[PDB]
Amino acid sequence: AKVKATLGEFDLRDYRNVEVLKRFLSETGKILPRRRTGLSAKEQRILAKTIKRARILGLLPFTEKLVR
Amino acid sequence: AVKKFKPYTPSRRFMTVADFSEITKTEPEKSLVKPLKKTGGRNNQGRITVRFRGGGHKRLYRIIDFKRWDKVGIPAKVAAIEYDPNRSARIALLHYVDGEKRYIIAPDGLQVGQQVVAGPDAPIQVGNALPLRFIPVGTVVHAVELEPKKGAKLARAAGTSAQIQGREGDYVILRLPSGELRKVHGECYATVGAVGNADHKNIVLGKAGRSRWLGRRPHVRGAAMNPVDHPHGGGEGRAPRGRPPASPWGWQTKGLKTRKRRKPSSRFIIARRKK
Amino acid sequence: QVASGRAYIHASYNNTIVTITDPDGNPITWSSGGVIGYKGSRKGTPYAAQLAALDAAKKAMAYGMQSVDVIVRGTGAGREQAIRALQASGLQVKSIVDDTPVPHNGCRPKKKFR
Amino acid sequence: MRRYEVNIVLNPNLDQSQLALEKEIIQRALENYGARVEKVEELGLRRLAYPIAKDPQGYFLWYQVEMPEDRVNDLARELRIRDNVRRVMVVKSQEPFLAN
Amino acid sequence: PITKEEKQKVIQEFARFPGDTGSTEVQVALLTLRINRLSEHLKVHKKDHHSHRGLLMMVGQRRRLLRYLQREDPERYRALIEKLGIRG
RNA sequence: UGGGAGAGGGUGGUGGAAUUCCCGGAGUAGCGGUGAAAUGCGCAGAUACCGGGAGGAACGCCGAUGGCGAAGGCAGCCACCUGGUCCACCCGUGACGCUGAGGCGCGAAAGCGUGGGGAGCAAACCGGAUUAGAUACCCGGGUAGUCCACGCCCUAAACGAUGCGCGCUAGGUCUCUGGGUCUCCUGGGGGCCGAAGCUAACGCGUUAAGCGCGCCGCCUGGGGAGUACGGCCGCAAGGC
Ligand SMILES: [Mg+2]
Ligand SMILES: [Mg+2]
Ligand SMILES: [Mg+2]
Ligand SMILES: [Mg+2]
Ligand SMILES: [Mg+2]
Ligand SMILES: [Mg+2]
Ligand SMILES: [Mg+2]
Ligand SMILES: [Mg+2]
Ligand SMILES: [Mg+2]
Ligand SMILES: [Mg+2]
Ligand SMILES: [Mg+2]
Ligand SMILES: [Mg+2]
Ligand SMILES: [Mg+2]
Ligand SMILES: [Mg+2]
Ligand SMILES: [Mg+2]
Ligand SMILES: [Mg+2]
Ligand SMILES: [Mg+2]
Ligand SMILES: [Mg+2]
Ligand SMILES: [Mg+2]
Ligand SMILES: [Mg+2]
Ligand SMILES: [Mg+2]
Ligand SMILES: [Mg+2]
Ligand SMILES: [Mg+2]
Ligand SMILES: [Mg+2]
Ligand SMILES: [Mg+2]
Ligand SMILES: [Mg+2]
Ligand SMILES: [Mg+2]
Ligand SMILES: [Mg+2]
Ligand SMILES: [Mg+2]
Ligand SMILES: [Mg+2]
Ligand SMILES: [Mg+2]
Ligand SMILES: [Mg+2]
Ligand SMILES: [Mg+2]
Ligand SMILES: [Mg+2]
Ligand SMILES: [Mg+2]
Ligand SMILES: [Mg+2]
Ligand SMILES: [Mg+2]
Ligand SMILES: [Mg+2]
Ligand SMILES: [Mg+2]
Ligand SMILES: [Mg+2]
Ligand SMILES: [Mg+2]
Ligand SMILES: [Mg+2]
Ligand SMILES: [Mg+2]
Ligand SMILES: [Mg+2]
Ligand SMILES: [Mg+2]
Ligand SMILES: [Mg+2]
Ligand SMILES: [Mg+2]
Ligand SMILES: [Mg+2]
Ligand SMILES: [Mg+2]
Ligand SMILES: [Mg+2]
Ligand SMILES: [Mg+2]
Ligand SMILES: [Mg+2]
Ligand SMILES: [Mg+2]
Ligand SMILES: [Mg+2]
Ligand SMILES: [Mg+2]
Ligand SMILES: [Mg+2]
Ligand SMILES: [Mg+2]
Ligand SMILES: [Mg+2]
Ligand SMILES: [Mg+2]
Ligand SMILES: [Mg+2]
Ligand SMILES: [Mg+2]
Ligand SMILES: [Mg+2]
Ligand SMILES: [Mg+2]
Ligand SMILES: [Mg+2]
Ligand SMILES: [Mg+2]
Ligand SMILES: [Mg+2]
Ligand SMILES: [Mg+2]
Ligand SMILES: [Mg+2]
Ligand SMILES: [Mg+2]
Ligand SMILES: [Mg+2]
Ligand SMILES: [Mg+2]
Ligand SMILES: [Mg+2]
Ligand SMILES: [Mg+2]
Ligand SMILES: [Mg+2]
Ligand SMILES: [Mg+2]
Ligand SMILES: [Mg+2]
Ligand SMILES: [Mg+2]
Ligand SMILES: [Mg+2]
Ligand SMILES: [Mg+2]
Ligand SMILES: [Mg+2]
Ligand SMILES: [Mg+2]
Ligand SMILES: [Mg+2]
Ligand SMILES: [Mg+2]
Ligand SMILES: [Mg+2]
Ligand SMILES: [Mg+2]
Ligand SMILES: [Mg+2]
Ligand SMILES: [Mg+2]
Ligand SMILES: [Mg+2]
Ligand SMILES: [Mg+2]
Ligand SMILES: [Mg+2]
Ligand SMILES: [Mg+2]
Ligand SMILES: [Mg+2]
Repeated sequence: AKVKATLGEFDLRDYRNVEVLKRFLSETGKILPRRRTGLSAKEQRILAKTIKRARILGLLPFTEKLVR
Repeated sequence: AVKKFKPYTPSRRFMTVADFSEITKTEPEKSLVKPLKKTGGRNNQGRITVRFRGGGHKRLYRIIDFKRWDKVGIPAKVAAIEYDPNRSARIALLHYVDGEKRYIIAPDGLQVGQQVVAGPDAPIQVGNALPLRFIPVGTVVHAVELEPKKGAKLARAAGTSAQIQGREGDYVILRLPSGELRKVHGECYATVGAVGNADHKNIVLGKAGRSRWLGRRPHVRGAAMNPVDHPHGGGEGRAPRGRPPASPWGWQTKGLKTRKRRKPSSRFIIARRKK
Repeated sequence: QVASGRAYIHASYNNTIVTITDPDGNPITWSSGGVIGYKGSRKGTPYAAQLAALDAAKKAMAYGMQSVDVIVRGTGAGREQAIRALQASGLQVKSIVDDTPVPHNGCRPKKKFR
Repeated sequence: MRRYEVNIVLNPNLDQSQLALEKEIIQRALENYGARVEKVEELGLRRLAYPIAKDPQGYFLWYQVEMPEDRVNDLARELRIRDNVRRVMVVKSQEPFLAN
Repeated sequence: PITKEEKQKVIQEFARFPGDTGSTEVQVALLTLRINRLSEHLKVHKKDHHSHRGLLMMVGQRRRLLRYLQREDPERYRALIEKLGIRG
């Protein structure tokens, strides 16, 4: 159930697109591994980087509590 | 950057002098000087009341503007930076567009040619003065008044600064140079930046002579005296203290707190100094 | 008296501490491996947590408490059993969340964690 | 000259006048540091993923600009001075990286 | 950094003939350009040792060329280092 | 000329989690710790919980058998300044090359000097355990230091225990990053298994420890000893 499949064209570099980016975050707020995002090495590197910017803008969490 | 000497005398070996690099004008404004009447540490009864003072170089007093709220809104150009024998900071000559000229203590980074201004609407920039309440929390500041309109009392020595830590109603919380945490009324003026000549504390006097030039006469130990003179006086040969170390007047001098307990400002002091 | 509140489970390898609060987060009661009577390493056992969670729940219900939200911190052995005991106590356990503190690589840990 | 994206989160609890004043300080600043605005997008309020200045929301501004390289760190500094400005982030503009 | 235009200007100024790129004078001049820009950089960033290696390499490179150029034609050598103010 | 990737370096900013401390609230009989304990902390209100604040250090997930650098080494994010490097075009120069005694520069940690900073950790040190004893291992404390600037020190299992450059000698497979026409092909890295060959063996094998050429460094039984003496360097420690 790899996240990259559930989306069409998106900008790997768009740090404002909270809606797309929040897909690549686990339920605990963490950045998802390649095995969940289906991204290549090169694309994952861009994803991580723009996720971190979005967190600094306040658009994505750094962490979330885990509900059971 | 303090200036060193080659050891071509026993004293030049250790002596260091300020480099005087920020200084652009070597003569004071004639209309802003008045004679400094030397006291020798004597009061109006003629008595020594602070020991070991006198005999230092002649000095003229430079009138310093410690108000600033005096000329709100009126910008001034920094005309020069000068030496002031009466304080550790350097001083900066201001030419107000008014035509009025005054001195302030020179902040770190102040440039001749630059413009400064005082008031609630002043930009937050080195050399400008504002009431504390309009200065952003976190900015480091100097020449701080303690009570509104009474004049700058705080952080005036070379290299010193206070930092705005927060706000609480009519007051703002400062970290003083000493590390003391204190409320100061928001209407108190301060000047953004730190006091300049930060290298002041690295100067090595080098020889007894240099202290004399400064008006500091030799300090003599209580242990070097006789019992008529001092608690530590007397004893055959050298002697240890033989009692709690004391002042010439008998009060203890290692730890004994001396600030008055029931002082009204205690309500405004949040945390006593560090270190 | 508070009908709803929170249950905090501080569970370490050495002990389990349970403190029931009000909805604002202010403690009404608390209990632990020490309170129900254990000393030493015994306080870190699952049974200890069980007695602790119960005694804390019992005390809490005595103030009218009926529902709680369970907040869990720590990787102790007595963890799950405390959660268990809260459920099987007579309180509603409206929710269960782990809020265990984890640094984003802050302070150097003591020697034993390296 | 290079193209940047100035991101700004403002105090979400200002009135539209103070808000307008802040936007004004910002715009004069942009101009003063020689930044030529090209596009601009004002998204306004947004639920934040976490509190900023102990507040659940933030008021978002966004300017694609073109300005001189050397002045941008200074620009950002000037922008951050006002209390009601709670974040500034100036990024180099990039070509999008597309997946799929 | 150093722009496309500025590089062009140097190249055309030292080019031996209309299209000339990669000749010694052009190489030395391009290196002389980078060298002087880096020198200024290192004056402010005294602690950038890694880029300083870069400087040594460039200096080394220019040195070899100038030995070569001076080997071949002393005339173009003397005129090149003068046109650049290099010896010392 | 046109592009690419990257924790390469330097400078200025800036974000969140966590630890500690301080303030306010709420609450009570323990908490902490270990193999088990005790020291310690706690009714002078600790621990656990909530809100506020201060401050220093390190950057979770991404993260990898990954990337970059000559080596040391480099990891939140932004900007500026700056080095190396790869590719495609095959456009210019015309052997301009390789190595390199001396020299110069860089060089983890610890250490040193001057000044700042100090949350956590922690030599020395103090105490509790353990033990026959325990100047240790474990536990509770704890100062330098760890961090910043500038200046020194110049060492190391500074390792691939493998000098640099070039040419030549089956392939299979995983991977990073370019260019194709995108099946796959071809460059440059990083691994693994292996042709021939090498090797005392273990192993190495187009990232050679194979086959060759060039230049440098180095070894010549163990201890004495990286010691002594001399010299040079260093504030010292001590280095060569
Ligand atoms: Mg100076
Ligand atoms: Mg000298
Ligand atoms: Mg001297
Ligand atoms: Mg001299
Ligand atoms: Mg002499
Ligand atoms: Mg002497
Ligand atoms: Mg001088
Ligand atoms: Mg001066
Ligand atoms: Mg004179
Ligand atoms: Mg007169
Ligand atoms: Mg007169
Ligand atoms: Mg006077
Ligand atoms: Mg007088
Ligand atoms: Mg009189
Ligand atoms: Mg009299
Ligand atoms: Mg008399
Ligand atoms: Mg006296
Ligand atoms: Mg006197
Ligand atoms: Mg002076
Ligand atoms: Mg001085
Ligand atoms: Mg001194
Ligand atoms: Mg004097
Ligand atoms: Mg004295
Ligand atoms: Mg004396
Ligand atoms: Mg005597
Ligand atoms: Mg007498
Ligand atoms: Mg008497
Ligand atoms: Mg007496
Ligand atoms: Mg005596
Ligand atoms: Mg005696
Ligand atoms: Mg005596
Ligand atoms: Mg005696
Ligand atoms: Mg005597
Ligand atoms: Mg004596
Ligand atoms: Mg004597
Ligand atoms: Mg004594
Ligand atoms: Mg005595
Ligand atoms: Mg005595
Ligand atoms: Mg007294
Ligand atoms: Mg007062
Ligand atoms: Mg225990
Ligand atoms: Mg601000
Ligand atoms: Mg974009
Ligand atoms: Mg080069
Ligand atoms: Mg030459
Ligand atoms: Mg190019
Ligand atoms: Mg409290
Ligand atoms: Mg708290
Ligand atoms: Mg990892
Ligand atoms: Mg690797
Ligand atoms: Mg590499
Ligand atoms: Mg050609
Ligand atoms: Mg030809
Ligand atoms: Mg050498
Ligand atoms: Mg070193
Ligand atoms: Mg170190
Ligand atoms: Mg050290
Ligand atoms: Mg020391
Ligand atoms: Mg030190
Ligand atoms: Mg000393
Ligand atoms: Mg120190
Ligand atoms: Mg400390
Ligand atoms: Mg001991
Ligand atoms: Mg014992
Ligand atoms: Mg014994
Ligand atoms: Mg011990
Ligand atoms: Mg210990
Ligand atoms: Mg400790
Ligand atoms: Mg010591
Ligand atoms: Mg020391
Ligand atoms: Mg020492
Ligand atoms: Mg250093
Ligand atoms: Mg060496
Ligand atoms: Mg290794
Ligand atoms: Mg290697
Ligand atoms: Mg070796
Ligand atoms: Mg060699
Ligand atoms: Mg490709
Ligand atoms: Mg490929
Ligand atoms: Mg390969
Ligand atoms: Mg193999
Ligand atoms: Mg074989
Ligand atoms: Mg052989
Ligand atoms: Mg082949
Ligand atoms: Mg192969
Ligand atoms: Mg290789
Ligand atoms: Mg071999
Ligand atoms: Mg031997
Ligand atoms: Mg030796
Ligand atoms: Mg040795
Ligand atoms: Mg010797
Ligand atoms: Mg050696």
